[PDB]
Amino acid sequence: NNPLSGLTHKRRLSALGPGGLSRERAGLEVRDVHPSHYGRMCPIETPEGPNIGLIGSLSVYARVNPFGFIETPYRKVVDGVVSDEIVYLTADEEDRHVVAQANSPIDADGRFVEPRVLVRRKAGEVEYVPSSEVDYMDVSPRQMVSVATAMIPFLEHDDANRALMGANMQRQAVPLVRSEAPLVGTGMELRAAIDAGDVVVAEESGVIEEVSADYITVMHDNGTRRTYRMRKFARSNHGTCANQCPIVDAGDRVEAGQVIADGPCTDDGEMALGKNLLVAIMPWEGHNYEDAIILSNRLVEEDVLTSIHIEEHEIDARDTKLGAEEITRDIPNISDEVLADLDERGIVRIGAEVRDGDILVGKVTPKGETELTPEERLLRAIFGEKAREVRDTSLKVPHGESGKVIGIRVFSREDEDELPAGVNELVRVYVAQKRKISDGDKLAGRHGNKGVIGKILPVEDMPFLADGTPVDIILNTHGVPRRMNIGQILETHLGWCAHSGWKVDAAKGVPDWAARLPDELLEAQPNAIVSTPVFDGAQEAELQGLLSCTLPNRDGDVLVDADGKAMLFDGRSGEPFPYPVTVGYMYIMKLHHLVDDKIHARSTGPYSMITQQPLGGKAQFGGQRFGEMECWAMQAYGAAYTLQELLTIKSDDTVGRVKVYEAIVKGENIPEPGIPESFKVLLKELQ
Amino acid sequence: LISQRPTLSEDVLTDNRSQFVIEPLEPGFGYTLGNSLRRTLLSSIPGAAVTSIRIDGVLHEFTTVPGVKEDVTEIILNLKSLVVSSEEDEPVTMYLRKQGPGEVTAGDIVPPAGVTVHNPGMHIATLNDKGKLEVELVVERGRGYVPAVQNRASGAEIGRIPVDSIYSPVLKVTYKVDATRVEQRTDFDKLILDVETKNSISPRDALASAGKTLVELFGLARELN
Amino acid sequence: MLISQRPTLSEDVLTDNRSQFVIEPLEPGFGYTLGNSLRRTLLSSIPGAAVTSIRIDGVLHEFTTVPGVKEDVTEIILNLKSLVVSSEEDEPVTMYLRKQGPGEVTAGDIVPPAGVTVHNPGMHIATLNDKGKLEVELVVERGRGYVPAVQNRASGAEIGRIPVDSIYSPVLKVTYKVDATRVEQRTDFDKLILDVETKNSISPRDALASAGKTLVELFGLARELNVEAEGI
Amino acid sequence: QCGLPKLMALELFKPFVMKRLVDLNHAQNIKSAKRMVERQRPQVWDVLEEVIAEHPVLLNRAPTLHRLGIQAFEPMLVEGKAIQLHPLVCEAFNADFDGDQMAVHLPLSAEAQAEARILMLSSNNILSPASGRPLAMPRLDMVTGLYYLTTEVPGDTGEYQPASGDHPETGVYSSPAEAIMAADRGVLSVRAKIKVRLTQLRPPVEIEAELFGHSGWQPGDAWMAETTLGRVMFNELLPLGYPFVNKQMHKKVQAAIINDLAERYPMIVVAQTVDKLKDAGFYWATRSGVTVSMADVLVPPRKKEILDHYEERADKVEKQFQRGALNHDERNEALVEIWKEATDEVGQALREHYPDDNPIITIVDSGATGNFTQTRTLAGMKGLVTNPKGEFIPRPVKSSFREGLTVLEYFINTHGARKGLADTALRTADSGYLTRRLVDVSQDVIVREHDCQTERGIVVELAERAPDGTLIRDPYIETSAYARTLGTDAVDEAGNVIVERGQDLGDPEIDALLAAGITQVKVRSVLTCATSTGVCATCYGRSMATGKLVDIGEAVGIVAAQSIGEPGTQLTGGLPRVQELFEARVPRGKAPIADVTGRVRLEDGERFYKITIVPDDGGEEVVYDKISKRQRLRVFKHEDGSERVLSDGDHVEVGQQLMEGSADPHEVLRVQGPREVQIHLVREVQEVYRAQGVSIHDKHIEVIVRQMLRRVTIIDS
Amino acid sequence: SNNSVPGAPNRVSFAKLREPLEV
Amino acid sequence: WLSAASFQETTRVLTDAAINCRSDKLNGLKENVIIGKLIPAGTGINRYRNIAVQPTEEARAA
Amino acid sequence: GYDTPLGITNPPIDELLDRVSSKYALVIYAAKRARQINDYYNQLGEGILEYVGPLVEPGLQEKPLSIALREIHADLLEHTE
Ligand SMILES: [Zn+2]
Repeated sequence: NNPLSGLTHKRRLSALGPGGLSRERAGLEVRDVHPSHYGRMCPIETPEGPNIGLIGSLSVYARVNPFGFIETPYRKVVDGVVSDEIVYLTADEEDRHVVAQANSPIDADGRFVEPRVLVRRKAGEVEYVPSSEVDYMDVSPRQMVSVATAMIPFLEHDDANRALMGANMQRQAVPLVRSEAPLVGTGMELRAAIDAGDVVVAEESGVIEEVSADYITVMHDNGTRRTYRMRKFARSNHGTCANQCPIVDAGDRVEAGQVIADGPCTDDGEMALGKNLLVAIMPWEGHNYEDAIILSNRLVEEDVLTSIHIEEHEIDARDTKLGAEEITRDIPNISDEVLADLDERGIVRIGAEVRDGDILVGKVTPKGETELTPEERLLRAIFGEKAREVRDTSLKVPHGESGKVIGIRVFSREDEDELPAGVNELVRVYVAQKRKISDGDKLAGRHGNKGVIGKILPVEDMPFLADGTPVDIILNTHGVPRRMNIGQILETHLGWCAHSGWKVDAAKGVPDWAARLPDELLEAQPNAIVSTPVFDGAQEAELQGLLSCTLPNRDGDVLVDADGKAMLFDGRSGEPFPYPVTVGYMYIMKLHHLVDDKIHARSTGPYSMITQQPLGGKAQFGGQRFGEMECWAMQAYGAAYTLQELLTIKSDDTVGRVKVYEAIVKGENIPEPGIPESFKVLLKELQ
Repeated sequence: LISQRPTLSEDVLTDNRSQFVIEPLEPGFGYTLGNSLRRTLLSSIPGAAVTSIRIDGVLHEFTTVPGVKEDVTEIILNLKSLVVSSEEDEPVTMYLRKQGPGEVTAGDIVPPAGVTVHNPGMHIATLNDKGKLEVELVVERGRGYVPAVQNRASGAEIGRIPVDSIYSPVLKVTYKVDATRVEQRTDFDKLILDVETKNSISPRDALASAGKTLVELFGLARELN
Repeated sequence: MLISQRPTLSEDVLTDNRSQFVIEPLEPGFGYTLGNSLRRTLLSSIPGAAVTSIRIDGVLHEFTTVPGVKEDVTEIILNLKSLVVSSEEDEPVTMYLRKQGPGEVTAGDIVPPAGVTVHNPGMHIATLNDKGKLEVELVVERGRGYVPAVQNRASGAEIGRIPVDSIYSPVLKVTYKVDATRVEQRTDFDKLILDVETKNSISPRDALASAGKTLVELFGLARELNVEAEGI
Repeated sequence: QCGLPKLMALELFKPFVMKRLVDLNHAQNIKSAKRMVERQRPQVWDVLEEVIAEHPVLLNRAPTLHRLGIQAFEPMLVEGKAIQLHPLVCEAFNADFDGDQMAVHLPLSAEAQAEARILMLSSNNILSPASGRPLAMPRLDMVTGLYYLTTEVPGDTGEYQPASGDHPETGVYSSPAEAIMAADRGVLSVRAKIKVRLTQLRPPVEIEAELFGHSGWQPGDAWMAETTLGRVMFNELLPLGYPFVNKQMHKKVQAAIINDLAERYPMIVVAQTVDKLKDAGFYWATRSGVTVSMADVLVPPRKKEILDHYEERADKVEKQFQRGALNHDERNEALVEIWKEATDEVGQALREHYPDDNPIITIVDSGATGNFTQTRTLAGMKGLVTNPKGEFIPRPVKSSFREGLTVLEYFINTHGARKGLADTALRTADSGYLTRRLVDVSQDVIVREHDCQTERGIVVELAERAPDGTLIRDPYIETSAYARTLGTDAVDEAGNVIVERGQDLGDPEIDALLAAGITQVKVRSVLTCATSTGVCATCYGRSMATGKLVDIGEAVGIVAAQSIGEPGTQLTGGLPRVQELFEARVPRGKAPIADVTGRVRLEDGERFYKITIVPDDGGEEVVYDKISKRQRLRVFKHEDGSERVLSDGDHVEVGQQLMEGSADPHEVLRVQGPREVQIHLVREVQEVYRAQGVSIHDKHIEVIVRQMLRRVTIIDS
Repeated sequence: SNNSVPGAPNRVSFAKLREPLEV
Repeated sequence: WLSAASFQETTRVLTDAAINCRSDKLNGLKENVIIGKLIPAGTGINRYRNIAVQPTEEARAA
Repeated sequence: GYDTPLGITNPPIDELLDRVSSKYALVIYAAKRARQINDYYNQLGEGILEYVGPLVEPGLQEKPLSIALREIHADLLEHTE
């Protein structure tokens, strides 16, 4: 789906499969967190479905020894003295010592400030212990979390329930057309994007000889040239668009190991899983009811949440019993208008936009004469069309698919390409669609705050600030203090400080809230990028002070208050909102749960040959399953006729479904239900 | 206490930003007037934009042109920033031919009679020695925002690449009112509208278009039943 | 721009002084642009006359109870505030209301000077106790909207005169909502519904027409700047 | 109504659309009409609107726990590709808007359309079929918005002022429209206490009596009210003919109002009224200023001092463990009590430090959503967290989520978080299994008779009697007494009967017996209903969803099974206890019972426990043998002292529980009779469901218990 | 500064704890 | 036996059903659900099912 | 004593339950009458003994279910249980 998803999938630790355990033989003790998983397996990143606890993610600094156990690094503390010597310990090796927490107050020489420090001990015991007892200590505060888990800013303010969902939904992000790096970061974005392997890093130092949208040539210092080719508009495993774009220009000195080009979900070498959106926290006319999300139409007009999606369609021409399937433009009883987008071979042409039902590959299959319906033979007689022994089996666009044809690949046995025995031709057509954000598309943040798009108002209906700039997204207030994910709030504050910038009062010394802050943080320009590492980073005392010294706009007045709120105007009436509202910038991701894929409907269609019931899934054009529990609802209502209708004529009944269609197209009444075919099958099986 | 006919006065801040003070207005009336004007401005102000384009070497958005640094999608995104005004109100065609090396900007476009580009310095593409860019750009004139017209709906053939058109010439509109809440016989609200356009039209022209809109629209209540 | 035609105004008369107007159909989303504007124009910009201040004989420093009548002071003020009156004088006009003997006072027992007109003579004002007498002076002024009480604090003379809320506006209560109608394909066109309840000074029709005229002048102030084209 | 996409409706109504396309001559024949629909010709969008006119559809969201999980709606063609659902039916579907999908089913036959129009329409199913209390009501934003305007604010602008000095009374408006204009200009606040002359709202029955009384208030008559403008705007929605309520609209207040509307006023009025409430609540929730910021998250003022006091105590207990004076198993319990006291002190600091203007407190106080425990974890402290073992960790998470947890604190919190997520799937699995068992055991229980005419019933404890006198309402009235029907006339001390036999116990008809002094009623029950197979409607009672007598033919058994199985997701006793009860198992408690009434003979020791009973009439001594690990239940002795620990000499009755636990339901039958064991099972299950905040009427439990005693064994052929 | 090793954009870290070992 | 074979212990029920040669009277919700008949509940009982509707003698002259 | 029923809620569900014994009987009444009306609409041009037409004045393109429900509300039909 995105580079982070691939990195995480490569760092998986699965307890399932041969040699491990069966899912039915797994109690609640194999799945829960073990105290030896510290710094080795993440206690956060794990699916919440039936594979919870059975699949973990390797910790960041963790590694594997040639025996098979997972080692984690620690700084060796001799006698209360922090040393730069680092040693990797296994699980049982860690228990033979006691290790101090990473966030320990340490002297510049290395001595612990407090005699008693928080120390972990065998059997998962946390307690205060003397400074002369600490043998080792953690490398980084984020030593326990995974790569995706370490990408959640202000993670220490989110409960594990929603943090798990944030980490798992970051993997579900969709690569947008253009990507923006988040204002509020953690530092992990860069290394995540680089180690994921979807960017283009320079192997050797040199200068850029020739840069194009197709390739980048690097002239090394010794004299050799290395050319990196860009992967442009390639279909991923899940239909997402993997598109790389050059970053450097002509004649740029680039060092070794530097990102010269970045691919999907990447901006200047950092994970760009979403966009920075102006968010206001307030209920708005009920359109944001319990996590429903209102969006500004700007995001539609400016392709902010627009993504490219590529689908692969495929069809083959084989050898049949009465001849051979041939791919041809000549299709029986089809106008020259439907075949207008086809070339002389019967293949859709490159660049032609195709809706659902359009022909992509025209294939005809010879059908025997002894296979004809009596009505069909009469109809062939009353139209005088002889020599139509072939029937239409062309490749058509499925329901819900629409886009531009971007590529065609043809393999022919005659062309010397090797096909499976019995095939004479094979055609793959790639169709690309440009999906804007729509009503119902599932958005989410990094703190497990998911929601579908409930309404996309016009840009003038949006609650706009004092200088007319309308907000981009309206998040409901009610769905905030329940989930215990205050990070999205804190981010929203820091985000705004990143959008405007700040200037700390240098006169009369450095204030008492910014004494711990680095000197680089005292001054910030608009649209500045910041890092909040997990279990470290910004404290509330510093964020509260940053809110007080926010940079003014171009007109010179400050929009938000020191409380982090600003006065909004109701764009529908004009009256200002009676109270200030928390307004900031939040990083919102477009998850791969779009209504363009999740919508489905069926009048009639294919039925499973054995049970004579409609197919399943959207891909097979099937219907919804009125399960066992739903019939109980029908019976509790007392709606007998509705239930009988669902069970026979609408589904199973062999002749009831046809006469129902006839009764509808004739205007007649619905006929009487018959006997289900599945019951006949049950009797014939009991026999 | 009795009426005085309101007055509209214009102040200019830049060549594409103007404030408009309306006073005197009844107490509580300025906010709604400012909002109605802002809503008509941000939505229904006539302007020209590019409907579709046509690059010689490409047949769709998802490809690259030899020699240029940006793919066709990035070039279309750059062209979305173009501001242009048309006098014809009918489909007309701009042309652009440029041979690398060098940067193709908006000034490299040759507009026909009636239409003209209002920011000739906008970056469009970067071309090296092997780069050649030849683009046609169909400009029409509407209002608001229209999505890219489908090829099945139009008569355009395969080579044409439709683009989303943003016809609105205004950029940012706001307002603030001053309320005279001194307890006395005379209370009035002063409205201050703030309009910023995109060099396609001047702010007072957009305000006049919105004013004609709202005059004609509110004329529906004056007619009796 | 482009043509936007077929927006019509229809009226359904609930009572003789209350009507619902429908502007239908409007483009998305002009129903909200001209909804609150029309409501506030009705409620705050229609010329009408109302009582500004009163003065009751026998009430000087108390303002608690009026001897000889069942109603106290504020209860008299209330039903005097709802007295409908149209004045063509454009200036403050003093009327006197006096009645003696047991019985009931009405707004028809008032004597209106030339130019003003009381439209509800049957409105109850007070009940006169046995051997009861009531003298009261009303001031009527022209204005628009609703001016608060104690805004006429300086107009009242220092002699048992009390200022009151002046309901100048002829309309009493206006609400509005926006629904969805559709001609052609898209089903998001605006339909504006206005519910206006007014006094018997003017019908809702003329109130809406006056609001329309005033708004046309207001936005013609901006129309006069350039006279640029725009789709009708 | 419901909003379904146009592209969905075109395929769902495809044959009807083809029919109308060939009728209006947009297509020549049906063959080309199908191609027209498949190609989506522009005429189909005009035809489809005519097609779906008043043709109901069925919306469903899995899991379908109860019958309201599938509801009928009137489709409205909306653009986009998402289904638009009404905000009030979200409670019935248990559907949040975080990626949920719903299924749409189209009834074809006329009978199916009628069943959807009358039986399954969402407007005809406002009440829960399990409890009778409404479900389509203000829930989150709506109740907060209604709570906003119905708040009386003292220092609010435009408030009433008594006449003092030269100025008269300030803040008295002649009309609510005048108050609206005053709030429009900026003088009056919608939440300020003022006096208004109302003319279209019935005054409360308290004051309507003193004003009129002889005749009901008439639309047009005026009266004074000391309320806020917002409260008048709220009462304008009930509307006319309903007594004015000057209360603050909490969720409980609104729920009581809607219940009273469902009892008295008809169904269509209830639906339209709750729609009005939805719209107004949304409007005023937009303008209630409800917002969450870091500033609104106020931290306790004495955080450090409280935590330092309890850290001192914890260090003293740790030093009492250093000298070995405390067992290791006792040190953890002592520290647990220490930190449980500390968390209470922190939460109490939060309550008084937080103002009532703070939105975090407003949201929770409205009752819309969230607990104060969540706010305490938000601002105060998380507290003792649980490891995957089960017991609390001897060290709590002192930091709050506003302050920021440390590395080890987060790591220890995950111990409980992950297992709480893990056991949920297994608990829901066992819950659904029990639900389907209850479904199959009572699937054929139908109302087939109007009245079985049996005067048998059961005695219900209406109200407990206080020791000083007067009356005390019983907690079991809602689940065991309401919605019942009488089988015996209620007789007070006077000869007059208050309520006739066979009258549905309404809300005022319970106060009629409450104010009459009688505290016990004999009601018709589905247990005593004597019929061949199904049960009669008169013994069943009032249908909770319909609000009236159950119609003949309603599958009450499936309704009862779903009513029990839906809250099964919220259990710990617990769910295995409910399974022990419904499966007639020999329980874990295995509590003894008194087979014969008489005199207790407690021969207790330390090696074991033995108790004999001397029969009060004839017989011989009955001896038992029990382990000393149990303890005797404080039996309500004949002394009228309920806390009488069973010592020798007490006078216990037949079938009386001896020691604590759970008496074997198999033995209660062979002691007291089939009539009493059913009551035991009913209220024993009701205790498990009441100790969790779930109110299930005893009717549904009795329906299940009736099917367990339908069979007898054969001793002699 | 944060991650000043490959030449990446300068993201400013709110870090009080130094990094003894790189990822 | 058909309502029981679809609940639990399908084989254990079918064996004893074949041995005792039990015949199931198809009068139950689960059974009628399986075979496609109207369930004997609500609008499916014979009281509401077999109902005739006719205009009350009066009719329009047209 | 209520707002005008709009859409599928007309005729009101409260007044319709007065001319009927229960919720389940109204379904059968309305459904069989709707089948009668539909058969009249489909047997008006051909066949004698066509079912009795719509008793009330029907709206343009009104569903037979709605017509039957309206005429049930108008006390123009009988029943036989
Ligand atoms: Zn009975």
